[PDB]
Amino acid sequence: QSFTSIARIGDYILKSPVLSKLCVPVANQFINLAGYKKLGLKFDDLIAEENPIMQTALRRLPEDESYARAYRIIRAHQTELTHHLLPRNEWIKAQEDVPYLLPYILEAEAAAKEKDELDNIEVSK
Amino acid sequence: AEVTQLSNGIVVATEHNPAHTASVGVVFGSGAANENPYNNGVSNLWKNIFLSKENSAVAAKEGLALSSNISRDFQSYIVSSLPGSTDKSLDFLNQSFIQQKANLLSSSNFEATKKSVLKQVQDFEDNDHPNRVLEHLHSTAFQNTPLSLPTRGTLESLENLVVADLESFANNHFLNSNAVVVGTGNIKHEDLVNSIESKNLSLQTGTKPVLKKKAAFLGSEVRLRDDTLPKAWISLAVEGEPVNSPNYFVAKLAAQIFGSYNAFEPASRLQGIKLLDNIQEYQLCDNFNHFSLSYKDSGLWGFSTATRNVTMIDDLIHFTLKQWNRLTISVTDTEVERAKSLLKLQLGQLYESGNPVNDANLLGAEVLIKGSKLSLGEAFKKIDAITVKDVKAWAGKRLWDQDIAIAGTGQIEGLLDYMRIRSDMSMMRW
Amino acid sequence: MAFRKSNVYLSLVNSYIIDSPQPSSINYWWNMGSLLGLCLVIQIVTGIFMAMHYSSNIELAFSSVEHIMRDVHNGYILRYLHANGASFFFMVMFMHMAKGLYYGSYRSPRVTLWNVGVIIFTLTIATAFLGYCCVYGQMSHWGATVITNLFSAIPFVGNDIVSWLWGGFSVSNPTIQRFFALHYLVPFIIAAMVIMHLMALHIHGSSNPLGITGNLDRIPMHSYFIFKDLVTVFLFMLILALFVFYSPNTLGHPDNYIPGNPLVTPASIVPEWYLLPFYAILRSIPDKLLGVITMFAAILVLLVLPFTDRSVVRGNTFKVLSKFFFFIFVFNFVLLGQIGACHVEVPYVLMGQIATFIYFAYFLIIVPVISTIENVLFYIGRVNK
Amino acid sequence: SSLYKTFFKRNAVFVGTIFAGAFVFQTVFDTAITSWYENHNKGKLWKDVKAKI
Amino acid sequence: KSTYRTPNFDDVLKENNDADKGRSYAYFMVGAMGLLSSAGAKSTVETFISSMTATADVLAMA
Ligand code: HEC
Ligand code: HEC
Ligand SMILES: C/C=C(C)/C=C/C=C/C(OC)[C@@H](C)[C@H](OC)[C@@H](C)CCc1oc2c(O)c(OC)cc(OC)c2c(=O)c1C
Repeated sequence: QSFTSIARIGDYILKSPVLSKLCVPVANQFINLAGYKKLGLKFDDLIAEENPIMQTALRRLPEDESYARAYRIIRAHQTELTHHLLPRNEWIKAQEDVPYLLPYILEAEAAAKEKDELDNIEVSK
Repeated sequence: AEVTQLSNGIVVATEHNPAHTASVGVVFGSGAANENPYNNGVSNLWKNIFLSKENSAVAAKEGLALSSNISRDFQSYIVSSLPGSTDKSLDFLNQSFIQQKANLLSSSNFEATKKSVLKQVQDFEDNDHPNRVLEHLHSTAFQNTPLSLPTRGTLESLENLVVADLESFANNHFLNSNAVVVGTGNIKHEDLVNSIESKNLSLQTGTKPVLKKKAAFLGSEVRLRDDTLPKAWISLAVEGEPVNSPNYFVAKLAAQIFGSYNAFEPASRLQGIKLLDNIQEYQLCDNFNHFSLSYKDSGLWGFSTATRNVTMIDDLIHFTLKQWNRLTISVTDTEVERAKSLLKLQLGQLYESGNPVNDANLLGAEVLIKGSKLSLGEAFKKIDAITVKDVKAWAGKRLWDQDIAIAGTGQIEGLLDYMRIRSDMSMMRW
Repeated sequence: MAFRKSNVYLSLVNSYIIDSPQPSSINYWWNMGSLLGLCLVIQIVTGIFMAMHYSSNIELAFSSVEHIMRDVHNGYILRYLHANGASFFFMVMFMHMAKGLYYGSYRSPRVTLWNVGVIIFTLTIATAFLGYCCVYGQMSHWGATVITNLFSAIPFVGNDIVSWLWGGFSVSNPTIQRFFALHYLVPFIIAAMVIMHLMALHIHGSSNPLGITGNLDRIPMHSYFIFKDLVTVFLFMLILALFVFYSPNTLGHPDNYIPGNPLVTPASIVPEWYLLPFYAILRSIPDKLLGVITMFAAILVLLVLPFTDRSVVRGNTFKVLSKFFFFIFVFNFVLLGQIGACHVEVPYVLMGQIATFIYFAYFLIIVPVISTIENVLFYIGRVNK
Repeated sequence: SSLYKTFFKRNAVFVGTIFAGAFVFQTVFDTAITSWYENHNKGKLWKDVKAKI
Repeated sequence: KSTYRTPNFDDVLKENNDADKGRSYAYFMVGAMGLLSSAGAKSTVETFISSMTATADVLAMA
């Protein structure tokens, strides 16, 4: 599933006051139960990168963010292999769990989608 | 638009467009295709003495510009000047092809021109790899035939030539029935045709040039391997179409479908060319370009290319030739329509440039073969007329399962055996 | 350059078992792979040794097996090892399959890896059934019968394929002798199929429990995973020994100690424990043809997984709704196998049908529906645009 | 040859055309051999000794 | 020796009057080879397969 599609459906739930109040709480709850935060990782880190779009995005992701992501991941494996979680004060906080990679992806998907369209545009005289 | 043409004792053709300059010249219907394997380059020599320092200083004082060009089917001698000095041109041209046809051919001027075209032709064979290969494609494609002789001439035949050869050739070739005087710039048709009808004479009238043996295409290859070169320049084509052929434009359009490309230009990479998706993943080449070379009796349809990815040369070939396969079985409408638009554009930039000598070399060319010039408008008309069904019929005749001619120099170790390449000219089917 | 690296044969051994870069975090579920390798060896070695005493001739078949038990030195150890080694092969195979199914190993670039694995599953089940026939006990004969007849379901050529396989009017000498022949052959194919599974593994490496990339922190296969693997190897042998020596027949069926008889199918006929879930799925469809199509489908449906899992992240480690529904599938699978050992009686038939639905509905409905929801859930839970 | 250009028109024989032809052959070719063989051995065959009975 | 001076192939180059001769001969050969091979394959396959079908001694009609 495309992030273009995820954000299309997500924003729509977010933008409606009715759906918003009924979903987001369940959402934050589902997120706390997942637990990646207790392993010091932002959800964007969890996105699978073995595909061109993600490679394109990670390539385009500015240094500071990349080196940090690198640390976060290395840190997670080390923690995971020890069968512990990090000390609570190291847990990625709510306002830290920011979708940093998301825009680069959305842009990369956008670019890809267009090329595909322009590669099959039919002509009508 | 324009394009007028009337015969008198010779044949005059012009096309004037109020520009900035006026150019007049004589185009002879014989070039390298009319040379012999042993006097090859006799024409590059004629061109070079015509542009001689002695002969150039003359027309210079008068304020004229000298420009010559050697080809396969024909060759020309053109003079450019200001719009009103059209007479000044006529004097110099008629002076160089009637009176001074005893001079110029003077030793120490010929011995100097001989050394010029020698350190010139050698320089080309030593450094202009892409075109040297392009010239060798003809050498092998048309081997043992008129079209197989190089314009600049061989490096051996060149050093054996003498003033006697220049004269000899010139006599059987620089005739009247084998010449057409061209005027391009802004001088009226009636302003030159009259200025020409002034000075009478004939000069060997009634004589026709020697005939020969119709050029032919043969499946072959010449591999000029040189591991010391940094790249690998290779050229590959099939028997193409000749000028004034029912498919003169269908063929030209096909080449445009794959067009040309230059890995280093951002804009060249974004082109609407299907083959591009394959070539860019591993950078299979630095540039390639498709052509549809048309000559009097034959032609060459294919592409030239340069790459540094010497380990993946077989993929460059494979992807390319498999793309060509499409022209017979699956070429699309939007591929054709793009081709048209781009062909009309690049064809336009040729026929209507800001250079009279250019219009001249193109004018003399057609009136010498078809006795008339086809107006760009008529062109666009025939081009827009081409359908997919047409492009497919042509591909099935000229491309699908047909022999090819290969030429290459540099690091071509990776270029596979003829048969492999020859096999990608088709595709498996039930 | 070192030798283990430069030699044509050791470099292979080297890049696969010594220098191979592994993700530091991989848990013990990653130990199932080598266990299967061991299993393949145990089966093959034990088999060839037993084969020196076996007689495929239908009149001699059952007795040659007893001759192995009663006269061959350690013959019983050979037989009990082969037979139990066969069940462990499946207990492990199932775990190996499950781990992957959980951690989304069938995804991303590892599909071909997963697809090869599915073939090995179909082949192993086949090899196993061919070998079970060689004892020619009651279960043997009837297993031989029913299974070959599975093909009589094919519309036109049906019966012809069946009698072709039998090589006679029914399951007789020709059947048992060609079945041994084939039981010997397939293992070597499985072995080949394994090297491909390995080649497909080797280009991308193993995944890991986090389901993310392991490129940032690698540790060589040697002296870590060679020793970690040893732990499970021993643990594995310890439990297999407990069965082979102290409870050799618990995993079997008593009917197989009675020589096969063509005129009497025992009222106690039940498939091998590892085939039960599939047996159950077939029984749950009251149509002959649909019964076999559905059963074969239940195996082929695993190929669908890389397309129905719409999640944007790999594995179940961080998915609440997926971890839940995963176990619902696991237990459902066990219930399926339980219904199989049961009779075709009132509450069980309907149960079998509800579960069959669930089984298929897992790969086709739940996973895609659930993962899409989780993708959205993951998004809205932190986006404040 | 012009016989090839009428049937297949300068295109190699298609894989489907090959198989199709392959079947025809099987039967045609076989009967031919079987016949030549039976005839050559006339008087020795069972069909022949069965008639003298 | 100049590279534009192509060697002599007049010992092998066919004097064309029937341009598609080499092609017509090759393709027939190739196609003919293909014909006989499918037949031979079909034949080999059938031999092995049919060696599994019921043996003479077991067709005992009781
Ligand atoms: C010839 C080599 C040989 C190979 C290789 C072999 N087997 Fe066997 N297998 C036998 C023989 C002989 C028997 C009959 C004696 C017996 O029952 O152990 C047998 C019997 C069996 C049985 C019947 C169980 C029982 O009642 O003993 C199973 C199941 C089995 N094999 C599974 C396998 C599997 C699974 C593999 C491979 C992964 C395999 N075999 C490979 C020779 C082999
Ligand atoms: C239905 C699928 C499937 C079957 C059956 C299967 N494999 Fe795998 N195997 C996988 C996949 C997928 C992976 C990659 C999992 C990962 O590392 O994330 C894998 C990985 C492995 C590994 C690496 C260690 C591990 O457990 O991750 C080995 C070795 C291996 N398999 C061996 C085998 C052998 C030997 C057999 C059977 C004789 C077998 N596999 C059957 C799916 C399968
Ligand atoms: C040479 C090879 C040949 C001819 C064919 C082999 C291939 C077939 C298989 O797949 C590989 C096959 C093993 C199948 O797979 C769908 C398994 C899940 C088995 C399913 C199976 O087992 C039974 C069994 O064991 C029994 O024991 C007494 C009895 C049985 O009913 C009485 C069954 C049964 O009713 C079914 C459906």
